[PDB]
Amino acid sequence: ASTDYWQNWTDGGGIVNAVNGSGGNYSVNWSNTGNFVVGKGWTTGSPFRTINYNAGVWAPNGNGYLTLYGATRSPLIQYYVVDSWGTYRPTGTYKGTVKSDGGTYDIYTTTRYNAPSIDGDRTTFTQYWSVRQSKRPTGSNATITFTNHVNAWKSHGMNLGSNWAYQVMATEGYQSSGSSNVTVW
Repeated sequence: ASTDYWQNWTDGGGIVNAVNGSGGNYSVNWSNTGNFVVGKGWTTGSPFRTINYNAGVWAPNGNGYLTLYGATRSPLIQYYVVDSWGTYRPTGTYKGTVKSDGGTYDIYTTTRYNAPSIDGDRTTFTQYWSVRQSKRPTGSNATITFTNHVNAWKSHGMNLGSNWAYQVMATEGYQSSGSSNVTVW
């Protein structure tokens, strides 16, 4: 019943100094990055899991997100529950709203795609988002009741796969600097 997964990915831009701390704790310090994601969680996500965290440091300097992040497979769908951010509040195609864990979240979709073929053929992967309307306070224990997002998403036609991949409480950055320290359970 413990976290069992560590994600530390960068596109190779700038500096991402991620520390896989003991137990559920991690930290990141980053400088002049491209895109990166770091986080702790579980190798297999669940729609029933309540993700707990306590972010002792949330200090983006530019564009960064403090977000639940996971995927389901076949085809790959990414999802996010964004509790706090830096300069940029992530948005996309607006679907509606959900209230969870003391916050109100806007629901969006976005898309990405795999490298196009020689002929310009593309395969997409979609992202489901809940994004808090205002930044959540950090430094005390927080819950993300993921089922509430799963259910609201379903009501907007945003269905996840039965095939669960990683599920993490993440620090993500894009073209930015910052630091974070987060404990997950």
